[PDB]
Amino acid sequence: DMALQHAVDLLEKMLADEEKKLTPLFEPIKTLEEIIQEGDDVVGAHQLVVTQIKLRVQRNRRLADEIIREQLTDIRKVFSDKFEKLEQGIQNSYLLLDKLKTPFQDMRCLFEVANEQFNDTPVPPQYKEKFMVCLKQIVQYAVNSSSKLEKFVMLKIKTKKDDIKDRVTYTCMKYLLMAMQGTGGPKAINNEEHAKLFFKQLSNYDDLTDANHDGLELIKKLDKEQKEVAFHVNNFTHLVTTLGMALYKEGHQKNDEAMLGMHTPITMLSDQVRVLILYLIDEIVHAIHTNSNQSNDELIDGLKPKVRIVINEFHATLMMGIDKMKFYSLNELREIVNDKI
Amino acid sequence: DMALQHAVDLLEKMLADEEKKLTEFNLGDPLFESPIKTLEEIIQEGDDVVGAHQLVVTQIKLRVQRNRRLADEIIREQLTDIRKVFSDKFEKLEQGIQNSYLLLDKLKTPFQDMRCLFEVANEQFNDTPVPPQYKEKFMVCLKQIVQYAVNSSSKLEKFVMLKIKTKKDDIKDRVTYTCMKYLLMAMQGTGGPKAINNEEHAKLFFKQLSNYDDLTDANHDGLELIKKLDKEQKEVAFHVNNFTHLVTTLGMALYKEGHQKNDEAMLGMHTPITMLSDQVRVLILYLIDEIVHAIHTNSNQSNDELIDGLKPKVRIVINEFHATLMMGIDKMKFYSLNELREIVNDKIN
Repeated sequence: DMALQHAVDLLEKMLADEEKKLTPLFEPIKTLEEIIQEGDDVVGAHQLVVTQIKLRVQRNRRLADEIIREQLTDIRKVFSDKFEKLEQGIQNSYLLLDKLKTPFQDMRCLFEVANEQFNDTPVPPQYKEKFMVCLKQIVQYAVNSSSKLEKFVMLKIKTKKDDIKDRVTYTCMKYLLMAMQGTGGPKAINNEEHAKLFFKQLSNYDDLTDANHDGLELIKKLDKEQKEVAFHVNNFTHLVTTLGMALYKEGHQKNDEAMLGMHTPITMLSDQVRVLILYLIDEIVHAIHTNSNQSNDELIDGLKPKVRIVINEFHATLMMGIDKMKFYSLNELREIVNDKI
Repeated sequence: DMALQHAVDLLEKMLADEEKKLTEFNLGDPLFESPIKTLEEIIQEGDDVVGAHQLVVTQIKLRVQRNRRLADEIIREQLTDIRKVFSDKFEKLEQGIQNSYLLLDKLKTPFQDMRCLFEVANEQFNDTPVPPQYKEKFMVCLKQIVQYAVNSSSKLEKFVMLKIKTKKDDIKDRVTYTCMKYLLMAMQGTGGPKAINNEEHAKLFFKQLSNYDDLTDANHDGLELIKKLDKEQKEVAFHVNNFTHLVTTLGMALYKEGHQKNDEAMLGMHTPITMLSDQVRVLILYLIDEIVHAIHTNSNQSNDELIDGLKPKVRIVINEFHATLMMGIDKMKFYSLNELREIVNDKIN
């Protein structure tokens, strides 16, 4: 199914986890100046402001909720899009990697390399036919002897497919977390604590006129807190979209990061293929002249061990997977085959 | 001085290593290098077949040597293209790191000498409602207990200043690395294989000159090889630009990766800093609350007795802030006043 599914799940879970963390039987907020005028008498003014305070803390709490809810949804949309986009890149890299393996599928690139190399190898026309016959069969052998290599390539391909799924899910989850800790806000609220503190010592005033002065001041800050809301949500709508842009960029290139990681094995092997051909043609041409005695079938059966040694050496070289490209010269291959027979 | 200097070093180093791989005798080489004619001109001069054979045989033997020389020279234009692209992209990334250094330093200034405790205290004092008879006692105990809390917090301040330097270093390492990763890519992409097609062909042609029954046949092959040596050579400028593209593509890909390992460290900073500056605020509110509770629970105790009473609690709170802060950058939470109260009563047993 979906490659990044683990991330889409965690996204839906963590949004679920936050959404429930969020929270009229009988018979109204008043502006500050509406509070003062109805407040003719100190006791009336006082009863008025104690409820207005207690009311505004309730509004301020529910409004805190209404911004988290809009944050939780903004996050779903931003993180889903980048999730969906990162998904296509992965799916696409899957195809690109597979497209990369086909030359070495049944090692058929050998026939093509052999083909192109034959035409440009000069051999005197009298001997050209023996040459063709021996080359076909020895290349054909090399094909059949080359599964150790082919499977190497397919696995280095499967590994890179997976290395992408893992690494992108990881960066997916990471930017999710980042976005998630930044949701909602702090636990201890200033005003709610000023309010709590007001009410804790409301009986220690002596002059109710003083309490009324404080309660009004607390009300003004409960109002300043509330219109300061539009500031707080867009400061976040921003933060989430940059985390979104940052999610994509890291993910979209952890992706291309495995594809650029594929270059040296493929190109190093495909050169090793070419050099093998150049070796065989050389050893075949050499054999036609250093020995007029042998039948061609004897030649072919004779190279078979030499072919196995190089292939087995190519496979050995790749398992080291030296981060630096190693290239073979015709003669390096020629001295490496002479020693291990 | 320069932040990415190690990368600028390695670039300066790797270009020289390749230039010297051209200066040094590449094994099977001429001890001495000691006049070239096109295919249509070579056959024309032939007149005599035996003369004609000596000419094309000498021409291939020469052209392969020209190709060796053209090979060394394409690397040289590539080496400069790499210096041009990468030294430039390096300095742009450097300009980028230096800007984030500034951003990160501006972030430390609130917690410098923990001056933010005084600022929050200022603003929280101004907004705490207190009955006027207690307003001076409150003020007095608040003034001193905040001043104590500042003095007791070098524990946080040095740490905070540390995590910030770490981010400065983290940025340098991650970008230095990204510079080096892309350096190698361009560095491996130079030149080509050890085994050259035409070069190996000439060798095979020459290895078989003694078996060419008819020299019109030897000449026909030798001429074909001449063609291949010329095809390789006419495609030379085409493949050097095939690199100039490849390298400028590597340049943009270098910039983008570096610039975002950078932007990423700055976003790794955004919330944690706000969470500490939050702990600062809560600590203030906690003290204010504790002072107010204390003012009403005991009328006998002096101001100094009250303040001295709070001193241990402030230490407990800061030390709890610091403990959490060492836990890790993303494990930072938000504190509530009551959480602080249970973190303090339990730890007096």
